[PDB]
Amino acid sequence: HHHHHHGMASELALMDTTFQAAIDTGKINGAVVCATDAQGHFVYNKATGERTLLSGEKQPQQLDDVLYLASATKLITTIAALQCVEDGLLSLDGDLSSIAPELAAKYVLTGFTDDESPLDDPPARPITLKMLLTHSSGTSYHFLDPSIAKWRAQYANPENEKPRLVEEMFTYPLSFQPGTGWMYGPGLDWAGRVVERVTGGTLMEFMQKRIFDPLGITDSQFYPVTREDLRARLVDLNPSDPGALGSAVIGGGGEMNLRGRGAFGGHGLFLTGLDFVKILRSLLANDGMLLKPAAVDNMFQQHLGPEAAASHRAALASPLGPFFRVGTDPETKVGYGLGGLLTLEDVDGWYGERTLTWGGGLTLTWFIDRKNNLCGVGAIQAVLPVDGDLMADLKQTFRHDIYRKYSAWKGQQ
Repeated sequence: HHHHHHGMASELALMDTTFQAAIDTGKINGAVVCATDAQGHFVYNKATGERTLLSGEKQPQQLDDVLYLASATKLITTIAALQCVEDGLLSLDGDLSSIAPELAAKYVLTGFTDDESPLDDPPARPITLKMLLTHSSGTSYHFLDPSIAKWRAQYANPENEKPRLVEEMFTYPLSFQPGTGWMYGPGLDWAGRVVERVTGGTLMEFMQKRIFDPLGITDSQFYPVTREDLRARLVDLNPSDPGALGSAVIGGGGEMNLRGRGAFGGHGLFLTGLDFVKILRSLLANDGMLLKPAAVDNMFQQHLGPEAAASHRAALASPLGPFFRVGTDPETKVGYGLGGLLTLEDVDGWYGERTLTWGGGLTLTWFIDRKNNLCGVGAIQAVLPVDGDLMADLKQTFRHDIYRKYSAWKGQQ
């Protein structure tokens, strides 16, 4: 709830020392860190701490433990969407009304009566794939726009507790006119549905052939993880999370996963840290394993138009700015690319200009720094209750100490 952009995590903290202290404090159980340059010259992979099985037996944390990505799924969904643009099944600016009529049918909630009933406005334009990937569609998580939260409570969910698909779950109005604003929301759950529809298969099938197979990734699954071989390595299948919901990653407040069915491109993927960094690296290298190099290039551009960008930058200064800033400085010029936050200026001895970065829940964070030839992912395996402020510091420790280790390694050849 506070900006942890600069302080002792930024300037002093070392992962080895800080994580280990967090373990013995009993506030985390371990961590998985994976970083690499484009060629695999510099490579840092460290699993620290312990995991607990459902039986209660303990094991040392390990680099191939299966982790809950939570919102780090959004990057992988973004790729699958861009892979459909390559094939010409979609386009970034086309009208999606045909494929996803539910989004065309959405009105823009403008406010409420004193009768407490919604005032709406029809969409000035169709909602596009690009607006889905840049959180400028107008679709917001209800916990980030009170209006949508109010509307969602009034039109109470009848408690017909049946697992719902993406379209059956994010039924709310838009928070602003398509293209004209920015707010974090289910834009990539919608995108993953669009992928399923235009391709005529499940999201997991598509991702498995177009992302995981090219990279040699076999140990992936969306929630719920039914493969017994993966469940044996699931970090979050343990006595504190006997349902493997990802409670420790999302922290308090509830779970993205609980009452859905089908894949959720916004938050649903499980994956090892080792396999996730392969994806980060294929994009750092721009090696044409997932996309053609121009398409990857297009991911590292500011994609919010003037109206959206001001809304983004206003949101970054809102009381929820800390969440949206991913550790960057409140004075660092940023935009939004296809896949995460985009640094627009350079930061000396940290993120290069046009670094893409996002995270998962409160405990996972990733970056791609093409200018400085570094990418990485750090995933804290917390213990409940998850301490949000401490997690920000632990993530900061990763985000800077990995650059520190990079500089040291470069001064050694």
